[PDB]
Amino acid sequence: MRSKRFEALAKRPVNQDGFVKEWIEEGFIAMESPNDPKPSIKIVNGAVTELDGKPVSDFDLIDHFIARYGINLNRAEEVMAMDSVKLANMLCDPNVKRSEIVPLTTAMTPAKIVEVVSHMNVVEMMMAMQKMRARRTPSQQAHVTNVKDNPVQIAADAAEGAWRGFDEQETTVAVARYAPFNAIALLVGSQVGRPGVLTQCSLEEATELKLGMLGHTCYAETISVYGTEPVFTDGDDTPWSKGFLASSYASRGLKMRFTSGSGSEVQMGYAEGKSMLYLEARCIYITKAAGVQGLQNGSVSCIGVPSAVPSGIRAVLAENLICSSLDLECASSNDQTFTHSDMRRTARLLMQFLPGTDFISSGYSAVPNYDNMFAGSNEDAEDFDDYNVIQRDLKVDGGLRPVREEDVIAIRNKAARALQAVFAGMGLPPITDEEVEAATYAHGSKDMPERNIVEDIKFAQEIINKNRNGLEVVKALAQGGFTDVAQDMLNIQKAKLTGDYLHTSAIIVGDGQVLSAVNDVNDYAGPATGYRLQGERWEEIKNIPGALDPN
Amino acid sequence: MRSKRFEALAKRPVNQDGFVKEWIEEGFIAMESPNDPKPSIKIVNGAVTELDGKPVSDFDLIDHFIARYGINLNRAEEVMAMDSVKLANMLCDPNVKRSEIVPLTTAMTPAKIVEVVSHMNVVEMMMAMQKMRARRTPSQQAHVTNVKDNPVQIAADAAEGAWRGFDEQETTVAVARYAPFNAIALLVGSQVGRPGVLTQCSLEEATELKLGMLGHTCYAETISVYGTEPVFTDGDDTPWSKGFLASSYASRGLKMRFTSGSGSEVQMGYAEGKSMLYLEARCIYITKAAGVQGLQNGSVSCIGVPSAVPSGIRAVLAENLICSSLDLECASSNDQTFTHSDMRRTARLLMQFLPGTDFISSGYSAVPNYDNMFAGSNEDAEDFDDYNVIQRDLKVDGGLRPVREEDVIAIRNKAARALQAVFAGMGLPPITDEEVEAATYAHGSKDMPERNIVEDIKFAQEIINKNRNGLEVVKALAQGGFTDVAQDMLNIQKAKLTGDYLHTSAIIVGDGQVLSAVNDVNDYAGPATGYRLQGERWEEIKNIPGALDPN
Amino acid sequence: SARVSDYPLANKHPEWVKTATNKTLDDFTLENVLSNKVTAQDMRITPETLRLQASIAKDAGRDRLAMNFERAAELTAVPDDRILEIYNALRPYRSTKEELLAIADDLESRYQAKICAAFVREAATLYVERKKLKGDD
Amino acid sequence: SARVSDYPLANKHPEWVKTATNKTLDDFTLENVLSNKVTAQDMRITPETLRLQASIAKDAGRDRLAMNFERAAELTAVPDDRILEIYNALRPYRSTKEELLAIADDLESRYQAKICAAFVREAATLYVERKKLKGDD
Amino acid sequence: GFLTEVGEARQGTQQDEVIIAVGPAFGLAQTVNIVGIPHKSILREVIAGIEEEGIKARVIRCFKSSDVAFVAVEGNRLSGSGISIGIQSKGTTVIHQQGLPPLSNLELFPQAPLLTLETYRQIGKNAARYAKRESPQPVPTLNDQMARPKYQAKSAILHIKETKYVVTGKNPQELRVA
Amino acid sequence: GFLTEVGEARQGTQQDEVIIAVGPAFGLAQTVNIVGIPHKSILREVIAGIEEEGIKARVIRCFKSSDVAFVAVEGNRLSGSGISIGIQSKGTTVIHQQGLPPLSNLELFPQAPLLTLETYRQIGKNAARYAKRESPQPVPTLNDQMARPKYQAKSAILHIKETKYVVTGKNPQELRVA
Ligand code: COY
Ligand code: COY
Ligand SMILES: [K+]
Ligand SMILES: [K+]
Ligand SMILES: [K+]
Ligand SMILES: [K+]
Repeated sequence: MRSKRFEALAKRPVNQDGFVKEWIEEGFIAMESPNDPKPSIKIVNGAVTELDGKPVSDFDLIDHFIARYGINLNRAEEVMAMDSVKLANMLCDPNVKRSEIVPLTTAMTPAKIVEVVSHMNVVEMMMAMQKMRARRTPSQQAHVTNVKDNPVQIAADAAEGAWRGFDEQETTVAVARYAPFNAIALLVGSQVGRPGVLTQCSLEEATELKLGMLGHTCYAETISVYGTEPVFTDGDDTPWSKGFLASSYASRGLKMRFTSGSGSEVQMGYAEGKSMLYLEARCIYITKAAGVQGLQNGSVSCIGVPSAVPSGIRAVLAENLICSSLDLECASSNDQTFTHSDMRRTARLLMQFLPGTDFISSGYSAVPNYDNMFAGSNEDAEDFDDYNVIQRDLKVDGGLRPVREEDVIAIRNKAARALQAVFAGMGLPPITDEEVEAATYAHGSKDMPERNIVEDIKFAQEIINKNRNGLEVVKALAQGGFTDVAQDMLNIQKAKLTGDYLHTSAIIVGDGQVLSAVNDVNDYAGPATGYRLQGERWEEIKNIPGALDPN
Repeated sequence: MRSKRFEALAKRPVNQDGFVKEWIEEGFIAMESPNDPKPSIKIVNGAVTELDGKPVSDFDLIDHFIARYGINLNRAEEVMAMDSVKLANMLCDPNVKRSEIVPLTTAMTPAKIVEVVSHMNVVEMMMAMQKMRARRTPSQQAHVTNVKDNPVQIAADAAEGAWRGFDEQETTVAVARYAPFNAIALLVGSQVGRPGVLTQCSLEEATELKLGMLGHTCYAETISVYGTEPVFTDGDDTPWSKGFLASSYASRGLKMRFTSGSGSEVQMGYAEGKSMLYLEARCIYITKAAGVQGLQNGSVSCIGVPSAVPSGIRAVLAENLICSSLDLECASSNDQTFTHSDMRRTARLLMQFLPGTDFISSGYSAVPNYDNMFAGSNEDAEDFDDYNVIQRDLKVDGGLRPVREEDVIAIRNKAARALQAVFAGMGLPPITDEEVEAATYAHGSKDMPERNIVEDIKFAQEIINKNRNGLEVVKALAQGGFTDVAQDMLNIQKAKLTGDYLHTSAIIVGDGQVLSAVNDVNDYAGPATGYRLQGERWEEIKNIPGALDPN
Repeated sequence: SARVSDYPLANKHPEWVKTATNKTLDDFTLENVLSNKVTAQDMRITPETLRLQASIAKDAGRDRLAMNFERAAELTAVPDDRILEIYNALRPYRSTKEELLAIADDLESRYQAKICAAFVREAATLYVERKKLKGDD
Repeated sequence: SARVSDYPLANKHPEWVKTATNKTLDDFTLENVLSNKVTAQDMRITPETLRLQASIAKDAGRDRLAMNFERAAELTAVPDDRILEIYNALRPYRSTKEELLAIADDLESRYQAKICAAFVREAATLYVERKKLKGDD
Repeated sequence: GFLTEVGEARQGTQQDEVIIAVGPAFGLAQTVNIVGIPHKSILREVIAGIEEEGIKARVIRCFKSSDVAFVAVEGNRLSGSGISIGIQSKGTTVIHQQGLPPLSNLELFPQAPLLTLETYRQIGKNAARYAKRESPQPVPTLNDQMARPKYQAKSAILHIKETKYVVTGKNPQELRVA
Repeated sequence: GFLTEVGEARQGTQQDEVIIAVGPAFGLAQTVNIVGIPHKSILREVIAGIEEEGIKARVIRCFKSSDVAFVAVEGNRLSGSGISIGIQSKGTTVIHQQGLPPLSNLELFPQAPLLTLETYRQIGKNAARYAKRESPQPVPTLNDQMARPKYQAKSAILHIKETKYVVTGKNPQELRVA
């Protein structure tokens, strides 16, 4: 006879999630594996001869890249000699300045900094993260996608997402040939919601760079790196191809970050017996070594791998902390589904949301998850009211705000009408008034008329093959009754000429003002210091729907 | 035309919650109110003449009680003259020991310590709570009720909850005259699940004390105090009657704590224009002044009041931190419903769960919420798997563990059998073997055969009328062949004889070993120090159901 | 006097918890309970034990907790029904001043509950000022 | 030499930033876009701007970021299709050693991209050792 | 309106009358309960419950505290039967009796939003049964884990407002009919 | 046991076939996909979809990588029509084309639990239609936000196990299908 108690438990959504006993020999362990190497470095005439156990004779491309470019060799011996527990204590001590720590962490080996953060619990790690975060002001990034690659819908969702507070928005494709339309729709809709929002369109590496070269994106993020050589190779790159790519983006004046995330190497079959966190630290140093300003990490798309094993969500916070601690912008995931349980996904999100990171999520879904083309985010559009309530409950600035239905409708409408004018002006397949209205009031692609994807893809294709660039979009808006929006598009294009937003954590706020770690220096020193939710921003967050005036 | 996005949002459970705009003049504001008094104190010849602006000539009963007994007068001027921002910094600094802080915080006036903690965000509060918590080891407390007052079910549920790890368990009544049955049921079943588990039966004050005199409980907690004199009065007590009651329990060898929690004075109509947090601080100092070891707080039953207003859930963590900073045990609520949203209730719980408190919840419901007679808890029986999964995810010890259906079934069975023997020996309305198999396999009272309220209630009321005591329970245990249980029962009373478990944070673990703040000294000093989840306890936590072994 | 080093009493000094009855912890057996060698009062904590615990509390830096335990040691002398009587008498609007003072004299003279008598006398004058006596409602 | 006090360039020294073809930031107006007085070919960051940014990064304590900027400055002289060819050349198993060394010679002799040439010769040497050249899969 | 104070309420005589003690804003500043059931209807079913049990139903407005227990206690002092029913404007209700401490009672209805007119009549009925010293079986227990989430803050505001009409030391007023 | 290796596959010479390229444990150490569909049945349907369109199906097993894009690239290199279908043991499938970068494709099926035997045949059909230079509409999108939650850990484990059979530098084997 069964226990009715256990029968009710068996039905809970959390018991649909994938869980696994650790598999240490295959690296299916989130962190603190007995196979992880003891921190060590040896340097002879300015060149590393041993790194975290391995002699230089056995270095792979990743060891070479990190030993040569990823570590401050001038202080590496000194820092290796320091006590990892004291260093971990320094990270969460409110009276040890960020600027006092970064010289030490950037001289650590990958195994050393992992050893340091592994002495910490998540409360200590959050205490540390609010201080080590490079930008003083936390931010947020969203996905804007739909399962039809409907460009009218993407512009409308993008406008709403910018209005709600996202400072970066990211699209991708259900059907890859649609990409140039998605990109343009995202950029237009984003400038309508809030001039300054940065946009990316995540694709195969060469294809994405070319799109950027044509002017239809503001930055790139999914520039993937991996923590074992065989896995990196199946990722069709090396540290050197990926560092060249990084510099290629910058040579076009485009902001970019790498992406990594615990569990990729397990997922792709070669962990070389190491824990996920240790291999992710190699990814973080590859990023540093390449001279890339920032990193999207926190397992990201492989979140079902660390989440399956013990301490996987703690490991995810730890990798974020290592990223910030090594003085890189951290776009801290919270962008991918790993659970059927609302309780569980909330706990995973709060690790980053409570302290604040450069991007609390690197892909909150600003569409219902059925439309999310990265196969689901940890939050979606239906969670927006919950997110705002928790901001209010805890006095935490999560980057977003309550908004009025009538403002959202006006802004979605304007975005669709601007994009309609773009398609007409560029001679692309028409956007009808009926499609403008549906995009205005839509929740997702289920509310949208179907399009002729044959015509769209043919013209999307020709944007690429005929090298139709970003100024074509500016002219069509200007010529089509959308001069304001045209000006805003031109302005975000101009941002590519100064190099200013190429710096660590840069976003663009207010009237085209760059906001980065260079001019928005995090200055945390404990209670009542550093970034604090207050004043008008607090009033804004307080103002949720349903809050009746008691009198 | 309606936005379908907003239509979807409007349907979300969180929008069924009660939200209110602050109402400063009626004290409908959680904390940081412009009406709260400026910290101050004046002392003359060892007595307080001024407290937080108010002259002694104007003191109400609460001011007198706190001024005369609630404050460390030896360092009060010293601490008053320290910067509140520095003191907050000291609170979360891992390198300022708890033992260096307690002399200072216990010397602070209520307004002073409120001022100190209000400088903090929730990450800082959690960082501080893990240090200030009096017991090194975190624990957990459950509600064991049902809407029928069915005793065999209470015994079963009690046994399961003890087995899952609760070290304290609490029952109460759907119909008040049932109380002695509930109490005995809870005690017996609790001792069956794990000998040493402490039990209480929550009633009106004179009634509860008498049940304790008769030996049918091991401690009391819902000994209420309030933060304004008119409210205290409607609560039918003064600080002196509650102080007398506190010592009365101790004179009978019974552990006890008071109960308070933000929002009670608003809820009861007289906030005297002050913030919930400031009035709660007065409650905490009333507790301190009375010589009471510990406190149930964190809004507790009034949680719909601070949760309706901004920063209410932060205020709840802040009132728990004040409690622990005052060197009191903190049973930190997480025991009462305030939201229809799983995301939201999870955020509210993690504030205490992540750092750990003396009792992370002061009433996790160990039955489904339909059966919860405190009108619902923030967690219930259907959340147990989620709770265990999150422990594993974050490497956080939340005091509970995954269990085997076979074990629970056995354990619920011996407890139903034991209570059955007891009613026999006692000549109480019979518990059929039918009833025993049903409570064995029940999820809740919906799975239990209806009983004769009339006969039960008759015999329940007679246990108190005729002063039938614990020995009767003990003999009946022995008589029906439950010597073990009867011994275990004996052993609780033994603890009562020694006084050891009267101390701050005491629970009883293993082979009748007291574990309190006196011999389980919290020694946190940053990463790698203080309580750390590890060894066999971590192994236990890793072992959730459904973890598939990969090979 | 008892110190933190003396705690837990049960573990370090169980023979210090011999009942006033003079019989140890070990005497509290099922068998003894059965044979009525030990009975309901037998498990009544003593003032002696509470004064022990009061000293440990003090040693532990908890002076108010110690004070509570001292009141408690006194209150072990007061019968259960009398305890309830005095508790109720302290509730709002139950008593006159004179009735409270009578309770305190009683505590002092019949039970030598000195501290508790001072506590009640304290309540009596402040209930006058803050109008919590009989008829003040 | 630019320092973080010089950042942001657009605010502190817009003049320093004058493009591909002597256009200034303020030359990029809607009117000039529309009359084609300015076109995509004018809208290109310069090696000078990127080297200024490299100096600011170094001043910010970010030397590898600076080195990235230094490589980018060199690459501004390499046309879009050649950029893509060289990126693809560096991907595993695409190139022979001699083909990488020739890209390196070409970077240096045609574009004066000496850092990037050095970067590519370093990859060739290590691509031999780690076997990521054409034919090694 | 519907309620008329007809002087200070005088002590009861017959042990077969039930007093309905009403908070100091019932039917005045507040006319409906937390979920919209009107005060007259509620008084209507309560009275109808008692009367149909063949007991007198007397109604007074309470002043010295807005707390439902204490206003019920105020009534049990004067009820010839010693049984009283305390009711707040928001709707919370209690059946009291002389000899019980204020925070004890015969039956409590501590979640006003779950009450219905049918529940109010049962309460009157039961009060009457108690007044005849009949020992009725108790009104079936109403409970909803989301009642506080939905209504506790509103309950608070309503209580705050009713509480502004408390007059310390002022004796209950007798009230006349519809 | 339904797949026999019959020698190093050679380059196709005419645009009249689609190569199906399977990972190195397909039909061997693993015999069903992530949701239990038999490899035998998968191969049957993809082959039928191809043949249905009047094109030859030719099967090879790949060794140099277990990644499905590289598996498919090994196949497009050898396909007379330049078109190939990559299939991992766990079920992940890609339609690839000679000329495209490894991580670009014509159509991708990146959530293997969602594939049915009906999908696999449609995939074969489309592959054939590409071969013949038509422009088939793509197989409709399958997506489910809970696919990774339910299956990504298992997918990693199956991939780890197949990957053990990778052999650097070993050229694909032509397969006889029982
Ligand atoms: C998990 C995932 C991965 C991860 C696992 C890949 C692997 N090979 O093991 C990850 C992050 C490493 C990854 C990389 C890439 C690389 C390809 C690398 C490779 N060799 O496969 C990639 C080229 C990006 C790049 N910058 O290079 C790539 C892309 C473009 C895509 C898209 C393919 C478009 C197309 N070709 O039609 C895609 C549809 C997203 C999109 N909308 O564009 C998606 C399949 C995109 C998927 C979105 C979607 N709509 O499905 C998504 C999010 C979910 C898939 C899933 O979990 N299915 C459930 C699972 C049970 O089923 P399954 O059949 O076993 O799933 C397998 C396939 O999906 C396969 N697979 C995954 N990607 C992919 C791409 C190609 C071309 C092929 C042939 C097969 C591919 O891997 C899984 C596991 O074996 C997914 N990926 Co990848 C998404 C990239 C996101 C940004 C980078 N990023 C994010 N997290 C991290 C990290 N921790 N480290 C490093 N980088 C990252 N991906 N991905 N990916
Ligand atoms: C919120 C609540 C309160 C709080 C508000 C009371 C108020 N007067 O405003 C609170 C915590 C202060 C409180 C106190 C008490 C005191 C009485 C004080 C008083 N004057 O009312 C109390 C005597 C305990 C004590 N140790 O003294 C008392 C008890 C015993 C009970 C029980 C009554 C049994 C009975 N008599 O038949 C009870 C059924 C719980 C139980 N199962 O035992 C419950 C009604 C118990 C309720 C459980 C349940 N089964 O319903 C519960 C948990 C939810 C009710 C609710 O939210 N309904 C929704 C709301 C919208 O509907 P409503 O009709 O407006 O609800 C009102 C009534 O419930 C009323 N009311 C509440 N309790 C109560 C008791 C009596 C005798 C009467 C006449 C009316 C009472 O207040 C609310 C709001 O106005 C509740 N309470 Co009180 C719960 C005590 C729990 C532990 C102490 N505690 C917990 N939190 C805190 C805190 N932050 N500070 C200090 N102490 C505490 N309670 N309560 N309470
Ligand atoms: K990784
Ligand atoms: K992203
Ligand atoms: K309070
Ligand atoms: K409790």
